[PDB]
Amino acid sequence: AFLTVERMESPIDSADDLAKQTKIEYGAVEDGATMTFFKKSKISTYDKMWA
Amino acid sequence: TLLNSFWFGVGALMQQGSELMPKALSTRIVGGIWWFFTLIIISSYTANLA
Ligand SMILES: C=C(C)[C@H]1CN[C@H](C(=O)O)[C@H]1CC(=O)O
Repeated sequence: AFLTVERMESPIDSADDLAKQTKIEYGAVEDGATMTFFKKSKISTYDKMWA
Repeated sequence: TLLNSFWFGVGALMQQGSELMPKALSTRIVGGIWWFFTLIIISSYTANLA
């Protein structure tokens, strides 16, 4: 178990893993099409990421 | 001899004890640290073999 068990993976792996884990802080750029994307989308995660 | 010294090193590498277990503490430390070498080499082999 101390030679091959696993690699220490990142706590986040996707968009919804940021949607739950409030320890890892978000981020985007002001005046951007990424910020505008979360401002104007509503599908169950990307409003929560803009919340 | 040089034949019997290499039959200690191959013997203690394969976990099969030989006929010539050393006396004379200076050679028991050589025999004792080659036992701990081949203990770790085999137990790392058979734990990674799966
Ligand atoms: C560097 C910035 C603000 C620009 C670069 N092109 C994108 C754009 O022009 O919309 C932006 C990146 C982003 O939206 O994250």
